[PDB]
Amino acid sequence: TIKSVITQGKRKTALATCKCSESEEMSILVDKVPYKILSNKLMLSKIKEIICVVDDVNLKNLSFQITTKIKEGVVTHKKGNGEVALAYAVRMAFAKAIVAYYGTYCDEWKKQEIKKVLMSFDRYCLVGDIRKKEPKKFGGPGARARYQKSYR
Amino acid sequence: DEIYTVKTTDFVNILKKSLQSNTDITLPKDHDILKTSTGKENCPVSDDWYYARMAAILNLIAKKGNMTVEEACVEFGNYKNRGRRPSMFVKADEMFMKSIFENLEKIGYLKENKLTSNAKEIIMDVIQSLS
Amino acid sequence: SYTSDPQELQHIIRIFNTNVDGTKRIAHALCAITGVGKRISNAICKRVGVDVLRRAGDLNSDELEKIQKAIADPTSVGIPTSFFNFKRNPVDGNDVHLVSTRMDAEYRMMLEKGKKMRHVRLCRVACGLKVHGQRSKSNGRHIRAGMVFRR
Amino acid sequence: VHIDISTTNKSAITLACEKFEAFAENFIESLEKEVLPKQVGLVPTLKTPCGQGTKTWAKYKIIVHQVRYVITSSHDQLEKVIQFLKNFPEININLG
Amino acid sequence: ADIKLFEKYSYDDVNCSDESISSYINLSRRFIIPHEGSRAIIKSKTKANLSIINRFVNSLMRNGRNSGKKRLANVCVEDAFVIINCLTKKNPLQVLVDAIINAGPREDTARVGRGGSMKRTAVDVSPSKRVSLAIQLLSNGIRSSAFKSRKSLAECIADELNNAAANSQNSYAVKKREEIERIAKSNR
Amino acid sequence: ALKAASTSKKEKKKWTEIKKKDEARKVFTVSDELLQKVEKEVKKMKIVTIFSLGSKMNLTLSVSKNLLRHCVNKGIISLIHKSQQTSIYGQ
Amino acid sequence: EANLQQQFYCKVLKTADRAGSAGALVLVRVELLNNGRKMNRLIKGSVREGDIIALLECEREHR
RNA sequence: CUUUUAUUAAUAGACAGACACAAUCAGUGUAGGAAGGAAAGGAUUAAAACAGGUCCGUUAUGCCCUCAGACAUUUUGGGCUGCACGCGCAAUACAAUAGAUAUAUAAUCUUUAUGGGAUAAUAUUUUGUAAGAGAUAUUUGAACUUGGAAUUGCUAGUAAAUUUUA
Ligand SMILES: [Mg+2]
Ligand SMILES: [Mg+2]
Ligand SMILES: [Mg+2]
Ligand SMILES: [Mg+2]
Ligand SMILES: [Mg+2]
Repeated sequence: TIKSVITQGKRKTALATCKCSESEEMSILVDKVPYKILSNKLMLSKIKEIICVVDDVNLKNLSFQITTKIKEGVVTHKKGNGEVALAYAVRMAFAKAIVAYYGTYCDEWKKQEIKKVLMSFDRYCLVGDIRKKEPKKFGGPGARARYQKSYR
Repeated sequence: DEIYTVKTTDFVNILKKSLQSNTDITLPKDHDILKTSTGKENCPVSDDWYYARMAAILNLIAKKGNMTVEEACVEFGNYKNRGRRPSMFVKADEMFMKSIFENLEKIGYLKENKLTSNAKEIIMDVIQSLS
Repeated sequence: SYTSDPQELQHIIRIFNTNVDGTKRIAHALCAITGVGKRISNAICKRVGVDVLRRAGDLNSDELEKIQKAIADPTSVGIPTSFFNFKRNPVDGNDVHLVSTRMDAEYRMMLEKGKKMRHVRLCRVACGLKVHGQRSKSNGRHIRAGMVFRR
Repeated sequence: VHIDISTTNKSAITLACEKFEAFAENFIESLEKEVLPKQVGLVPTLKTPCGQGTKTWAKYKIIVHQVRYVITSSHDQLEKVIQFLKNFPEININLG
Repeated sequence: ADIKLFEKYSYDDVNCSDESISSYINLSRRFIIPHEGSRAIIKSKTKANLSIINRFVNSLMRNGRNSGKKRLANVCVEDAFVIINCLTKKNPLQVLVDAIINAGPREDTARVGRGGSMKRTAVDVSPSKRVSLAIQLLSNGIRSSAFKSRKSLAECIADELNNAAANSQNSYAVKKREEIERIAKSNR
Repeated sequence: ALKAASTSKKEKKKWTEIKKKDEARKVFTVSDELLQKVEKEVKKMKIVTIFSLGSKMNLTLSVSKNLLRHCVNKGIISLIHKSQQTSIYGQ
Repeated sequence: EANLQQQFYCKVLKTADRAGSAGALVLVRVELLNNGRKMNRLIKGSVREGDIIALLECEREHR
């Protein structure tokens, strides 16, 4: 049968949902686009980070397909809105499916081997962040910014 | 739906020459000297834009399910200054895209909301032409 | 050998009794004259057919005569009437665009007729009060608020 | 037969559940439970009835809990339960 | 296959010649594009584990009209380093570490007192304070030389780091280090 | 009777030097000798850009763009890097 | 490269206390790596134990 | 009470727990963890004081004043917005780390006042019983090239910049 794992990794408002599947050619698809022709180079460079720290021999014959999302509530007609935030989401969720496939249908002693390498590389590639926008309080324009007062 | 496999700027750069050489389209009377919308400042610097925009709109209807006239104006909006106060978002002009929507139904590349089979075999030459 | 740049140019040109001059493009150098702005300067040259990216120092005198007729007679070359300043003017009733010497002489003549009629919106323009809905409490103290021209 | 529960406090909508789940599911027909997220009204208001002191604001609120049942049954099997399981503070508008 | 700088240069083949500064000089973090996303590295009392390339681009987005832009910083640093590579036939990272060392001030004075009777005393500088003072000097002469001139931002970065590393004294931060090392000497 | 301080509106006016004197003009046209001198010097120079040659031959930058474009139409130098900010001509 | 010959190499032992006009300077005990010595001197920036400090003059003293 | 990890969606999960730093109470450093030191941010809130503000919110009120072209109430126009001038809080700017155009890195232009938008004219038009009120086309295009003495806020997703509903 076709073995498939699906893992999610998310940020402040971004969502990522990869799917691993077994094919003879190593391929990575982001919105049905090959990754080598991506325009957002920051999204390309973070995937280029994980492709080199673990060997391409270990990632020999697998297929990954990646869909993105931004949660509702805000509407933006501007360009360049969700560039960095989505790139950290797909950097997180893609690294999840690698160790996911090696744990279920592969040998278990190889699973913790590459897991130690990336955790020595970055602990926060596999876990989400906590930092968000702090809410605004009254009496000022921002979170900690207070309005300028004057007495004379 | 293999339009994702190629870029966007090269898909327009080849297809716009044949969209000129078809010579089956009507054009507005003063499309050489006008603004594209009220949000824009000046006329475009390119000598041709009525054909290159028609190559650009064929990307979106091919990658999506259905494309109406109102959805076209929102993707080409502008952020213009209103003065000392901060800016505001405007939409594109509904009259220019109306003739653009009319020309492709006058040719026969699209019907009521989807595309025809005739424009599909045109695009399939183009993707193998670049690669 | 090399033709992307002209051999020699000229500096100062005399057109409609103003000194349009410089090694500027024909779109920017024609913006020196009042009555002609940056929208209408590009709009006239596309009808005459001279390219915008041509410096005005190198130009043929036969091309100059079309320029003198086009600005004088704008309805002949094929300009639509929406580009004019006096669209349906009160003094005449037909569409005409203003050029400097008739432009100032028409504007002040409109100001004199409001003095005899005592038009309260019009006479505040002459002394320099703000005719629109502005509030004059704490703004515009030393300045004047009439009609203003450069130099 | 879409039937809903709309309340103002949590404790009233809880005791109506285990009374209804034993009586309706185990006896005659099947059902579906569906809880909707809460809806909050916000009236930010200024505190003092004057414009003298330091200007402070207050936010008032009112919360509505929504739990809906989707049942398809025979005619009198649901309507006997309306007369039997009518609880005191809660509203239960039934749409047959 | 190892991580490279821009897939064109290498984090290796560079070395810090100064012994005192080499502890806080970091080379361990490798980035194809210098970007940080860890909460743990940020919230820390210590500043030893911070990438120098990450610290260098943060001195670019300086003024309030220009704050909040890392994309515009990453373009002009790429067009900078390619000119330094071909002109010198060196690793462009190698001229970078020689730029920090030479423009770094050695010792500075401290003013305690008030009025016409004011005591001046000459003290030394910690290596953590020497690095942070050196980066702030270099970005200032860049923003002065490229403010109202036809030099792009990519051009002014290149000849700044070449003149400061070569001790050619026509750069900005070497002239400013000249007087402050003189002031602390005569005050002693 | 602590402190009595008063200021005027005469202090808020700025003082500025009048003007800096005008500079002589650059050249905007190409000569036949200017055609020759750019091609011999560029073949010596490794990395060439727009501001570099106008700072040598006193040329404005608008006419220097075509002099770089005409040179790359010959097999002398080649554009080695291009972005939206700055293009780099090299060998 | 001529600025590299002026440095002398020395290692801090421990921190004593803070002293300054606003409490911005610190006093430290430092020994030379060339010869066995013990010096007390004020330094501006913040230090931890085990640092190596670059200094021009090695002969001046505190108190 | 809100956000965060999990899962039967209403329940778990953190305690300074662990090790080290000579005592109790503590404080600091490393390690595991979604979260480590009040987990992050709010809301509620002692005694007591001020001749602090509020009779122009009240069918809350004492005294005083006024009694039918009323010091009541209704209708039509004009005001609260005026113009020599001093002050406080704010929005755009003084430009290549930029502007116009665009396929948003296709390509091209401006290489110093094409930066900047006040003021004003002509023409089409929205709401309203009623426009010196809002919107559109073209033209006119001010000061302004980083600001004297002095002074306000700010320690992490904080300041700063750009967007977004009621
Ligand atoms: Mg009082
Ligand atoms: Mg009355
Ligand atoms: Mg009354
Ligand atoms: Mg505001
Ligand atoms: Mg402008």
